[PDB]
This record gives sequence, structure tokens and C-alpha cells, in this order.
Amino acid sequence: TGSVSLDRTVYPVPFGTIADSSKAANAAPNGRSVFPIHATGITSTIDSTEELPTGDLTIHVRINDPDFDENPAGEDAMDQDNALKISVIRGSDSVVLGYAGASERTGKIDVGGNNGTISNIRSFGEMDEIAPDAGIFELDVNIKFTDGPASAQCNSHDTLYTALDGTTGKADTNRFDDGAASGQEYCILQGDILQVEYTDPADASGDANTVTDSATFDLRNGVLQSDKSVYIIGSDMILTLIEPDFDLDNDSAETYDLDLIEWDSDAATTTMGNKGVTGAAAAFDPEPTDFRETGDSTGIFQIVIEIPESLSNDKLERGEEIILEYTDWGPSGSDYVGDEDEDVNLTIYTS
Amino acid sequence: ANANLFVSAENSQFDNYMSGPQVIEVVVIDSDINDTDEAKGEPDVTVNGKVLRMVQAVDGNWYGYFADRDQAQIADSTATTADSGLDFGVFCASSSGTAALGFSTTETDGIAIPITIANATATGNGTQTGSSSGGAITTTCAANTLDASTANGTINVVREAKDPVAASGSVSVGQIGLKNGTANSGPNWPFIQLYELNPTGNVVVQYNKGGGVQSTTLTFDTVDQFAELSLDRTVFPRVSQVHATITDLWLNIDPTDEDSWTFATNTKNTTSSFNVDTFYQVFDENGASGGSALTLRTTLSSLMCEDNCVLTLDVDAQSSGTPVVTIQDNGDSILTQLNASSNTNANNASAFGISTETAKLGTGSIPVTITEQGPNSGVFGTYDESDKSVLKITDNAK
Amino acid sequence: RGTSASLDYNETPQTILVGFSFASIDIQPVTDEWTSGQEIPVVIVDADQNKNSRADEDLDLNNPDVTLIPALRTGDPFTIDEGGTPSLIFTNGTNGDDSIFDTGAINNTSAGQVGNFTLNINVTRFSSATNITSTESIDTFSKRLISAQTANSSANFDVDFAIIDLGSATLETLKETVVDEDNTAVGFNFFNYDVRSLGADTVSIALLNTTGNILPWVNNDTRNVDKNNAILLVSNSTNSQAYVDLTNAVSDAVYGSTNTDSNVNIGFAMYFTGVGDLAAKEVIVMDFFSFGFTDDGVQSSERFANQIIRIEAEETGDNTSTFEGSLEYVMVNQINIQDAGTFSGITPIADDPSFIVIEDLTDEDAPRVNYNDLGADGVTTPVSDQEEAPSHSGVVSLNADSYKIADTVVITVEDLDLNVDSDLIDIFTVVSDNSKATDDAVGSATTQSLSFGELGRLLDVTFDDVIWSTPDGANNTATGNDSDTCSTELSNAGITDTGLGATGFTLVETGAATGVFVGDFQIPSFWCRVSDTTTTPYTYAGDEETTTGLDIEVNYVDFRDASGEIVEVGDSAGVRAN
Repeated sequence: TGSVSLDRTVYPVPFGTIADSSKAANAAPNGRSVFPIHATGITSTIDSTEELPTGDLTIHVRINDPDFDENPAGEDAMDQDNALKISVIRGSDSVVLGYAGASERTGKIDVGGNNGTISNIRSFGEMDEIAPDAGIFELDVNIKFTDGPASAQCNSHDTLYTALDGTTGKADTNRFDDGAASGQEYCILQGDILQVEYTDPADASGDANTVTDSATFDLRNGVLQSDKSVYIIGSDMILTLIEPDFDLDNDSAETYDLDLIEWDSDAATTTMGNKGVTGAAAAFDPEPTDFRETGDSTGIFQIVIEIPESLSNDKLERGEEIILEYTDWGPSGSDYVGDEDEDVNLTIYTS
Repeated sequence: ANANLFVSAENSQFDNYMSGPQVIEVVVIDSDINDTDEAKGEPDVTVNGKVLRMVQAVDGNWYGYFADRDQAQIADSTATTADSGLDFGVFCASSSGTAALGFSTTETDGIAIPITIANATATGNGTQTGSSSGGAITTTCAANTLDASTANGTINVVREAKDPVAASGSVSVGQIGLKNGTANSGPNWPFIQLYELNPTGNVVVQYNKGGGVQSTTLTFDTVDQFAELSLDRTVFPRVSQVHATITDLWLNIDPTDEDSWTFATNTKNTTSSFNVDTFYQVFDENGASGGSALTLRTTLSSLMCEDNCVLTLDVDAQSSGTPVVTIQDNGDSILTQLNASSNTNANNASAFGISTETAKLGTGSIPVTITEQGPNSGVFGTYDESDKSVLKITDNAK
Repeated sequence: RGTSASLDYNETPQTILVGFSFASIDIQPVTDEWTSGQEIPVVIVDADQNKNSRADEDLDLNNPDVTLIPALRTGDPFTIDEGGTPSLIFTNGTNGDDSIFDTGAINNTSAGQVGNFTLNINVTRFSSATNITSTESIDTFSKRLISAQTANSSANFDVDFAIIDLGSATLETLKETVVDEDNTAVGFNFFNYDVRSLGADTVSIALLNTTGNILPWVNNDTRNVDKNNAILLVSNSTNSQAYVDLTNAVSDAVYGSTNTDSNVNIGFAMYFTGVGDLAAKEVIVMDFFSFGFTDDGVQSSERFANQIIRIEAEETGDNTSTFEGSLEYVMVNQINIQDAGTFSGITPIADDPSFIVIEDLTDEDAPRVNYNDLGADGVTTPVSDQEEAPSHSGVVSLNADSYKIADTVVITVEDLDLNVDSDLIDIFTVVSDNSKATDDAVGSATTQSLSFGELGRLLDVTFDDVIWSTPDGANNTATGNDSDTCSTELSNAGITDTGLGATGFTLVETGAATGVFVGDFQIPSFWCRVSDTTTTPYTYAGDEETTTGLDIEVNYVDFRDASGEIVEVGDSAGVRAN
């Protein structure tokens, strides 16, 4: 009897860029699904250089069925056609993202897990053995911010859709087998459910069986902190950001722009990145160039900052008040990434 | 066998291996048959049980030369001009021995005689150039074949052969009956007796005399496990000589002479027509012409070369703009600066070439020459006897 | 299997039993970790490949009688079976005067590479008066087209062309491997072909795009529907086996078509010279490789490497069924990634192949070699081995904590990933080009501006947190307090060590495959400060300054740390005086 297991129990809600919405240009998200940089760095309307790149969730699915280990010292695959289903459900309504088990095919997302012809639906493709003698199989599937039941909350998104089919188009019909209701859009909200079901064609009794694992989408608010309160000018400070929203992939260490953090003081107000006041980026000497995870699955990001001498040709004083501000687009309060904001602050001193 | 029987391939360093189209000299030195004015009996010498015919020379010693049949044929096909590159001369059938040499060669797979064919008949006159694939030799040679020959001494794989003993009284030429005994410029001496040998198999040479037999066993196989290159130093100052030593059993084709090889080594010549290549005896061991340059690149697979017959050079490895290594003339080669413009200097390795051979060894395509340190040593070098290497470090090197 | 024959001499018969042997493949790492630029052996034991007890046998792709070959694959190569089982026909005839095979040339121009494909056929005296048609089959892992014919070797018989239909494949199928090379930050396309089995003198290969049928083929004169049908890849080459770099024109031609990709069908055409005969079986291999990154290349999804590698292992003895081979890989760094030389440098088909690693490969992504096998139970069951290819965190150090004027300062970098060749010493040199942002730094003149910094920069040396550079270029005209510019100001003090590029500083690997790089230089008495680093060339001050009382630092940028991410590391020391 096979088993199936998902990568994680809880997942961040994914977001998108301004290129996804057809809405008019604005200096704020304005109900769009974007994660802008701090406001002090934003030039007039939000443009491609003023938000984090597109945030697409990547999950990993593993099936532990020894019956597909025909070759005990050789590669195998799970070749049973459409034996794995990936679906997103919100209460009663359900959306099936695709199948795995068969040769990969261009298809559409299914609405309600209801569509007559399975050939119409997207197939992720045959899975592969992790090691020659393991008997464990793995799939990598990418989940965008548009993939889930239709809802009224997301009507604010003037969404242009990624055409899953061969054609080039930005309509819901190109990506979903059923058009959305008027005044509604397809999207993921906080509290949604991700499940995978495996149809084992041979169980312990020699017949068919269905095994399942489930997980939830969630958003959390960030914690920003430093190694110590007081710093000598020119010393190195360790800056830590705890945003679980950002561990999109467990396998890799994710990198995020340093313009998200605000530096405001008597000397100057700046984003501490490439979007700050002239010569501010060189004044901090970040190592590395921006935030980075402290491991594959931690959701903890660290950066090393040197306390400047002079930000904007104005030198810092002793005991000066410094505030670090991070705008967590997607707090606990928000339902999707965009929407509400919460500000997290840190105060530090020169000695 | 080291009492009276000497075989060229007998080398402890290389573990008695032989490979490729190389010719093997068998010498008998014995005091019982050392006289040259009396008709003593030919010594009885066999390879893999088949008779080897031995000619007496003026030093009172008995000589014989043999090679693998298919390797001689394949190598001979590269020699497009006569007496240049790997020419074994002309391939005759075993029956032709009596009519051509004047004595029987019937226990051999074939013979290679140094003449040229005037009348290229299908039957009675042998093959000048050999087969690229090899096989059985069936074309015969006759007495009228020798007389009609217009250029004698076309063998280039044996160049240093001792004079056959002369015909006086009861004694015939070479004491066994050669029809013309002028060595290395006549139509009969030297000649190579061809034998079909087994790759990865042993080759046994025997001499049968009163009181016991002397044997020597050799292996016929690819010999890239004995091949290596050594440099004189680890770190090189600015106007140093780069003294390179190559040891390769495969490169000793001539057992009696000093073997010379010339390489096109420029691995960054990107001209579509150009290829890294290997040439045989483009020079002598005394830096004379010694013949034309003939391609060997597409035939090295069929001559038992396993990654061991090719020299390549990169003058500027880091592409810094200043070339580290250049090339220069020495006593064992004739190198010329073909771009003599004032705009270039002696540090331009691509401004040197060979004047007589410009199609494949012209400007660019850095020619490099090696010479054998001893007639039958298998150890080659780029140095000459004045200690002047072909490869030198440039004066402005970084 | 299991059946036998009986041979008898001296009234004692002996059975000749037919049987199959289980195979075993195993990669053997010399030490704990397989790092960049190290050869480790690959050993296969299969008695079914020892078909001669008195000879040593090689697994050559080109020989149809070697039934199985080990193969390693990464990413998505475009092999000859990418659209299913191909269709191949041979033909005799002559090229038309408008054919790309007679008019084209490889000169990186649409005029040369892009054309159409027209030919005149004379197969009227051929057997049954039809073009030679073939039965096709494909290896599971080695991806080798084996075509079965009736063997013809007569003096009358001769062929000139081969046309392949690549099954269902279209430009959609091709475009998922071949990259744009104009709209990609770093991108290179490579074509790998082996047609040694045909025994040709010259070969020419062209890729065919069309909205009609690859077979039967039609000249432009009959079908006046398409502007161009052929894209030239190789022209009249003398190498039957080669691994070539495609020009920009080929990548420009693939993306240039106005028609939607699904309707356009793709196929191969070949031209031969000197194919006098065909054996009962012949093999053809044709692949597309691609290497590079997109955007910053910081995210994993943004780095790609598509390649297939075949091991032609050699029999150890005469009657030893053991077959020996090796693998080696080159880990990519910020310098070699920008050069097409590094990707064209690998040997895809050999007894000792090499392959490219774009990032840390562990767990499910570890490189694995597959060997299809016929077992003793008579069923075909593959055997495989994998080995991880980790990346290493680099450290850089300075030998002393304090230096004095004219003291030797020695810099060492311990990064195992920087060893790219096990036979040769690896060297990195300083850049001297006033028109590039990587000036007076260890790296490459070729460069790009990206998020993490400058892509052509690997190491540099600074006094007081400012780049130590020579006052040269167009922005060195400042005189300072007096009327003397900083460049002549240094020269009057007898200083020739004007910057890092002028000391001849280089990073040299201690051994052939040690992974430790060392450089050295001497501290100067005076130096010229950089006023503004945001301009190219840099703007230099008007007055020289003493180096005494300033800190000295070295900075190293690791393109691949322990996780395969970009990080910068450094060391510091103090210059003193008495």
C-alpha cells in the first residue's frame, strides 16, 4: 500500500507583480496582489524596479510505493497514468491544478474536479526515483497566485492570466476550463487547503486504494531584530528578518531585495539599497548584497550592515535615534498579499 | 638469449613490448660462423616457428628485418611520394623471393623490397603503395621487375644497414645469394619479411644451434602505458630553454637509425582547413631535408595509436595578450621566420614555419620537432647537442 | 537463453550453452567528496559485452554491435528522439543551384546560414526504384538512432543525402531547449553530431523548418509557400564526429519566424561525400545543448544546463568482462560563465567525458549514470549509480596582521570550486581596461551589471576601503593643491607599483588540483585615491597620499557558496610605520 506526503504542513500565500494586473498605474498596491518596496524608495507610480519579483510557490510531492521499484539497483518512474491529483479547495468549492503519472500534456485547470475528458486537463508528467534503490518518487510543481476557487474578495485584482494552453492570452478561459462568475476572480486566500491524493493501483490486498495528504495556506506578520541595541560608528551590525511569508521554496535559499528596510534618522531617510539616496548603498557596505536565508527551510534572513559615517554628506552624532522600518505587505490581518499592511519597527543607538 | 642472439625489441624498461608499423632487427653474433671468406651455413632463426632468412654483413654478423603484415601495408599507404614518410618500398608475394632476392622466402607472409614499379601491370609486378586496410598480399614479383626499376633504395623505415659481405671464391653476395648487394641504395638490401602477428599475443624469436637454443619473447600490443613527457624544471625564468623529453616505444620505427618526427601543434589555429597533425622524417638527425611531409592524422587509429602519437601546444594559456612560449631553429631542424616584417619580432610563435612545406606547416600552426637520443632508445627530446631547445620562454613574459 | 549446441572431438561431446549476465555499474569517488576538476573512475561489469575472450573491447557509439552504452543527462537536451521515433531515407542526386548546401556559408549572417533546401533525385536504377528506406529504433538512455537496411557495397551503389522526420516535434519542441541568445543574460547553443558509421569524407547538416511535410520533401519551385525552409548548422566539415558552437544567426533564425510554432514542422537534412556503401545497421546521433542563466541568475529556477553525456568505457583485459571509464565536471564561476569557451571545452562523447555543473547537485538532482541491461532472467532491467557534486564556501586570508612599507604581502584563496582542470595549474589575472567597471581587479574584462554587483569581478585590494587603482584614463586630470596631476606626482617618487594591475599580481593554484590559489605583491610608499567610483573610468584625486596608517583589505566574491548562492568574504590588516 503506497503513501503520499507533501513538502510542508503550512505554506505562504503567493503573490504577483504589477504586470499581472490590467489596473491603471498607482503608487500603492490599490487592492492588487503585489509586494511593493518601502514607500520612501517608490518613484511616482509602482514600476517593475519597485517591487519584489513574482512570488510563485514551489511544492514537492513524494510517493513511497515500493511496488514501482521494479529495478532494485536502477532508475524507475511512477508510470501509472493520472494516479496523482493536486487540488486547492475552499470550503465546498474545489479546483484541481493537474495530474501526474502520464506523459506531460498542455491542458487547463479544472473547476470543481468535474470535467468529462481528462485529456483536457494539465498533466505535470511522470515522476522520478530519488535514488536507484530508494523506492521513493518526487514531483516539483509551481503554484501561482491565481490558482484556486473564484471569490468576490479578489474582484479588486484586474487579473491577466498565464495561458497554460498553447495559445497566448490573458483570459480566465485560457488557464481554467470554466470562466469565472461576473464580479469574481480565481485566487488563493489565507486559510485555503492544498491536498494531493494518490490512487495506488495495487494495495496490500492487491486492489485500488486512495491515500491523501493535506496542507493549509497562511500569512504571518514579520519580526525584525538586531544582535545588540548600541553600535559604534563603522562597526558591523547583524540584521535579522523573520518573515515566514518568504520561504516559497524549501529546497533553495531565497534572496530578497534590501530596499524593503527603511533607514530614517536626523542624517537622512533612505531604503539602504540601490533605491536609496545617492551613495547610500556604498555607505552601508552590505555583505551579502541583500537578505538571504540561514538554511534551506528556516524562514530566517540575515544581512551584515556597517554603521555609516555620513549618509547624505551629513555626519551622524553620538546617541542618535535610528529607526528601522519594514512594511509586511501580507500581515496576519490581510487575506491576500497586497491588501492591508503592518509596520514592524526596530530602534538602535550610536554609543 | 643474450649470448649470440640480439633482438631490437628486447628492452627491460618497456617489458619487451612492440607496437605499430615498427621494424625489428635480429642480429646473430657468433665466433663459429664469423668468417667472411668461407661459405659457412646460414644460422637457423625462426619467429613464431617460421624461418627468418639472415644475410651476412662485413662485420661477420648475420642480419634479418621483420614487421607485421597489416601494419606495414597500412603505414605504406600514407607514403604518397617514394622514399618519404613510412615507405616499406614495394609489396611482393612470398613466391617472389627466388625471382627478386635470389633465395627462397616461402615461410613468410610477404616481402617488402626497395624498388619502384615502371610497368604497373595487374599481376606480374607488385604493389607500390600498399592497402589502407591491409590483408593478404597476392601480387607477385619477377626478375624483369628488378631490371625495369628506375629508383632503387625506396625503403625509408630502415636507413642504416650494414654492407652485405662480397662475392669471393665459394662465397655468394651476403653468403645467401642477394642479386645486388649495394646497401640502402640498391634494390635488395635491406628488405623486410612480413609476418601475420596476433595483437595482445606473444612473439617468439628462436635461434637453433648445437648445445641448445636461445629464445626471446615479445608482446605485440598498444604501448600507451609506457608513454610520458617530462620537463627539465618546475618554474621557468624569462629567457630559459624549455627542454622537453618524450619517451614512447611507438615512435622508434627505425631500429638502426635516429628517428625524427615533426608536429603541427597550434591548438588555436581555427582555420577550417587546419588540423593538428603528425609527420615522419620531415628532417634528419643532422637537420637536413630528409624528405616531404605526409599526413598521418586519419591513419593513427589503424596504426595501434591509443592517445599517444599527438603533440599539442598552447603558447598563451590565460589569453593575457603576451605569449609565454615561442619557437626557434636548432641543429636538428630547419625553421624559418616567414613573417620577416619589422612590425613583428622573435616572440611571435605564429611567424615561424618550414619553407619547403607551407601547405600544412606554414605560418601559424607552430611546427615542433623531436629527435631520438640514440638509434634504438625510444627516448626523444627537443634539445640538440649544443643544448638549444626548439621551445623558448619569451623575453617579455609576465 | 538456456538453449545449447554440442561440439564433439575424441568421442567426448561438449555443450555450448547460451546465457545472460547481470551487470553492475558503480561510480568510485577517490576521496569523501567529488569536487570540480577531479577524475574519478566509472566501472561496468557485464559479461554480455565481452564477445571475444582473445581481445579487449571498447563500447564505441559508432559500432552498431555494441548494444548498450552508459549515459549521463542533465536538464532537457533535444535528442534525435524528442518527437518520438524518427523516419529516415537515403538518396542519390545533386544539389540545386539555389540549395543552401551549395550557396550557404558559416559566417554568422542570414545570407549564409538561412536558405531553402532543393535537390534533384536519380534513384531509378536503385533496387525496386525507390529511395533507401529504413527501420528505426532508439536506445532508452544512450539515445542512438539505429537504422536497419539491406547491406549494399557494389561499385554501382552510392548515396548522397539523408532526410530525417523527427516525428511530432515542432518549433515548440525545439524552443524549450534552444535559447534566444539576444534576450537571455547569458546563453549559448551547441550542436553535437556523430555520423562516423557512414564513412563519409565531408558532411553538411541543416535544420529544416516548414509548414508542410518533411517527407515527402518538396523543392521551392513546386511549393512556393515558405520564404525559407533550411537553417545551415555545419558546412562541408571533414569531422564525422564534432561538438560545435552555433553562431548567433542560427539562434536568430529559430526565433525569427512570424508563423506560430505549432504549425511549423522540424527535421534534419544531411549532405555526404564518399559514402560508397551501407552496412546492415548504421547509427546517427544529433543533439542540441544549451547553457546560461536568465535575469540576475540569483534564483535556482533562473539557472539552466541541458546536455547528454555518453561514456565509451574500455575492457580492462582480454577476458575480463570489466569495463573502465571516468567522469569529471567543471563547476561554473563568475568568470568562465561569461565565456563560450568553457562550455565548448567539455568532451561530450569519450572514454573520459566531462560535463558542466551550473549549481550544487545533491539528493534527487545528483548526477547519475544509467546503463540499460539484459539480465540472466531474460528481462531488460537498467542499473544506475549517482554521486553528489557539492559546492564549497571559499575563504580568503592575508598572511600577516600588520605590514610595513615595502613588505611582501601574500594572498591565498581556499575555494575548491575554482579548480576547473585536474591536469593543469589554474590561473586568474588582473584586468587593465579603462572602459570597463572591472578595472584593476582580478577577473574578466567581459562583464555585466547585476543585482549582487558586477559579474566580471572575483577579487580586488583596497586601501582605506577604496579600490587601489592606477591613475590612468580620461578622468585623471585633477592636479590638487599644486599644478601636478596625481599620475606624474607618483612617477617623481620613483613608484612603479601604481596599482594592483601594475605589480603583476596573479592568483596561481599551488598544485594541478589542490584548489588553493596564492598571489603576492609589495606595499608601496604612496598611492592615488579614487574620488568617485560611480564613473567609468574612475575619477582620481590630484595629490598622492602615504599608505602609512591606512588599513589594507582583500575581497573575494564566491559565485557558489555551500548552498550555491553568491556571497562576498574578506580579510583586513594594518599598514604601520616607525
